[PDB]
Amino acid sequence: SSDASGGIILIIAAILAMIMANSGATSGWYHDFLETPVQLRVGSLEINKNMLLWINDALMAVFFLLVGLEVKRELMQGSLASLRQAAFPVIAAIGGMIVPALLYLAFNYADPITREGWAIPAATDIAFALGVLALLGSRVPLALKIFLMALAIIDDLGAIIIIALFYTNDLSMASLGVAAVAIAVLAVLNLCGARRTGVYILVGVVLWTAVLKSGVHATLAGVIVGFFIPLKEKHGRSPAKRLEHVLHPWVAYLILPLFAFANAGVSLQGVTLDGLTSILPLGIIAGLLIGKPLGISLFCWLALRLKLAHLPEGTTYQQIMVVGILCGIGFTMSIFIASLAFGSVDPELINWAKLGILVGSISSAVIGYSWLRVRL
Repeated sequence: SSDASGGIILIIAAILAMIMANSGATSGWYHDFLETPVQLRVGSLEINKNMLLWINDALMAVFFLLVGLEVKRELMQGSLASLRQAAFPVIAAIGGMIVPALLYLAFNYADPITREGWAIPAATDIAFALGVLALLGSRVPLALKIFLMALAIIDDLGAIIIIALFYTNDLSMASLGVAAVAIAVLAVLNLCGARRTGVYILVGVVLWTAVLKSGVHATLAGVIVGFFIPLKEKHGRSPAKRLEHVLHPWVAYLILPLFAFANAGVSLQGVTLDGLTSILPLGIIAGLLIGKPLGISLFCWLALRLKLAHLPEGTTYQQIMVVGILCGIGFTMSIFIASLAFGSVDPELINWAKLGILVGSISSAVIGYSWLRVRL
């Protein structure tokens, strides 16, 4: 219905971006504002960081809040509560984020890219992956869809975490502390049984503001909240279930899209960089431009290597391998994980990663779409 009305209004953004980016008439204002200093200060605390940076810490924070919510749900209720319903998707994604890496990483065991591999081609645009799957009538899914979504999250929410530990936490003494009292309140707050979901959010923004010197952390705060916001329908209704529902449209229509308008505007012109000028380029491009379509050759080795005692789940047999093809469109999710990887560190080769994870992305969005149209 409206589960694919976003994938379109999303791609529209990406396009609108490029246009803006290479326009020459706008390529100026765009890149200009998108990287201006912006100091925000509330009373005595002064926070200074670049436009984009704020925007992303804000957007992916909200986005991952919703992700947090859902992963809790699936973990405590539906699609993943039992170590029986889990086993497959977990084994499916724990693969889904080690083959792409160990393909790209081993494609680039060189230097200021070693950090790049570790992820980038891991995240799958869980928003786009279900978008292209919806343009397909309605027969076959309803158990296939609720499956894909187990990877995307596990793989994405995975990376974000692996990356939070890999980093030498800028343990700003104070902040790290506030983050604790806040993260503590969140608990006592859930313990004493508070369902006034308004609170939880504000504490969160505090926690978020605290860990605000390391993106990946502010992002994680979202998740941390979506994790504490009450779930048991004990009340008579669930505060989380409600929130997750009002947020859904907004993220898929405003956020996700908006986020894509800020990061997908990759500049190709100037240096049109002909064909091989892209693939040719070290892994940074080919590596992650392939770590993605060749990131399917993982389930079909990890999800299939499950001929030991792990059921498909009223699936569609070999029609599962077409799913693992779509988890090759890390689109925005990667673009994000890419900014995390570079963005503030050597960021000129970031316009490359964008291209790579954009080519490899589309060239896996149809090379996986059609195959799954003739199936029915």
